[PDB]
Amino acid sequence: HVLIDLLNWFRTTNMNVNNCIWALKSSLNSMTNAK
Amino acid sequence: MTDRLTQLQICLDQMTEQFCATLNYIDKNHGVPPEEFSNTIDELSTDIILKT
Amino acid sequence: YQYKIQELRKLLKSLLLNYLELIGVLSINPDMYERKVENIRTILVNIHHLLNEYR
Amino acid sequence: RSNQYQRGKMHGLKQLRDSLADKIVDEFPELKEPVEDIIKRTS
Repeated sequence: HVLIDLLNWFRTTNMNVNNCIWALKSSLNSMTNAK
Repeated sequence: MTDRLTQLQICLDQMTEQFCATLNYIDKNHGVPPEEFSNTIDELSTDIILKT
Repeated sequence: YQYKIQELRKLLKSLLLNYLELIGVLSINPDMYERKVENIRTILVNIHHLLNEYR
Repeated sequence: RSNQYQRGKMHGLKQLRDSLADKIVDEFPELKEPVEDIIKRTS
């Protein structure tokens, strides 16, 4: 579980970062209209 | 001649585009060598200051 | 009109300051970054209002 | 690889905001005081 817990936590961080990047891209795409 | 209000709109649009490009570069480049990244960001920040 | 000019200048300075603080938020704790993003937009939106009276 | 990417991007962002704070202090001394508070708001 030790390796499993570290593994799952690092995975969660990874796709949280990926989701943040995608949200940034979506926000810029949406807000380009208001530019 | 170009009216200065149209120039102001062009300037603000260019400023918005420059911020979008700078943040896109930051998002897609964070992680490129640190020295080249820092130099490019210094150039971008100088561009921000000049546009201001 | 000088009041509007100085309001616009201070709003631009505050917009730059808030952009710096928001990118710092993205740097350290991006999970709540949007909490400031729309805020900055409001100032930008206010700028548009500041254009409306100048028309 | 993901952890190394995270650490590298954290270092990059740290240097980004350090340089931006330094230059904002330089060309805009009147906004120097909030900028440090911004660091206090972030760090």
